[PDB]
Amino acid sequence: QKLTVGLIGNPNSGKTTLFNQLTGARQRVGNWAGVTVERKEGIFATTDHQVTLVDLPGTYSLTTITSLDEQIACHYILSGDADMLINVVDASNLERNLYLTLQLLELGIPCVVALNMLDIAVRIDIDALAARLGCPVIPLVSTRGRGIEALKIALDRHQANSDLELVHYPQPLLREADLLAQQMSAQIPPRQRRWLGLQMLEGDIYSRAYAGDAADKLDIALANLSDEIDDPALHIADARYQTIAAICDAVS
Amino acid sequence: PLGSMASLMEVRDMLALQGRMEAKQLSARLQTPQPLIDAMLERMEAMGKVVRISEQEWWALRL
Ligand code: NI
Ligand code: NI
Ligand code: NI
Repeated sequence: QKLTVGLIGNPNSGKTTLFNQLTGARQRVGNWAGVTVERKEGIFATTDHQVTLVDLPGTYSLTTITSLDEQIACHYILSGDADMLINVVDASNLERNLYLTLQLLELGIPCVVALNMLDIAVRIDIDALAARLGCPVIPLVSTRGRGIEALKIALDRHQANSDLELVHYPQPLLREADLLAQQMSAQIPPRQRRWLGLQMLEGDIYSRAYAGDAADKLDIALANLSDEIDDPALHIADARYQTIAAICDAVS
Repeated sequence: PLGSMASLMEVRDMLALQGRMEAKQLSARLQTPQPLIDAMLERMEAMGKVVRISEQEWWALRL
């Protein structure tokens, strides 16, 4: 019966408000082991589960190029402590918010998007967005606190995201990312190894540390691309913004 | 190349050529919606590729 859920989103996206709405008085504050940043946790029930809700610090992405936020969030997500995530998104700023969303969905951890500030926003076809992402999209009008039940329902029912190829990256980058992924320990699931490879090429200082036996293989990866791609990192970010644009266009 | 639109590279190249530009200029010259442009700039900024200038908004290349 226990389910651990991580709560993540961009800063100023209504993440704290949603955190309060779900837990109320059942909150405990501490710190992320080994650092000073506060770590807030809460408890609540669904009509199947006893949920432990871990608040992750507001973050624009999972890439660490001095903020610990991207690092903490990324480290926590990679640890496997959470069975699933609630990604809080500001409907009035999908162009900025979906970068984090895409990074999470590509990584493959089960997700439920809590679509916020739907009134502050443009009109969004919620179902199309759900289809484009491969995961549920639950609308919330927080000022009123509605949809919390739909969100709970989703937590009990959602098991795995639709297996979609969301982003189109240049062949060379995928080639090298897989080369890197082959050097990472087998305790890291296949899909996450490929993801870490791309994060390394993107310039993520942490994913590189987390990849151990490959950290020192990135220079040869960059040299192997010196022949084809000029700025690897810019290409990976660009590739992601290509689908963000496609998605935003198709649903807004 | 997905689509036929704004490439972060395109934004880079453009700025490399013009030295500095207002975000609105980029949105017109590149035929890409302003919110998309704004988000792309911030991303490149966070990566340390472009720099924002206070003078309103000038965007140019470097750390
Ligand atoms: Ni369960
Ligand atoms: Ni750890
Ligand atoms: Ni290229």
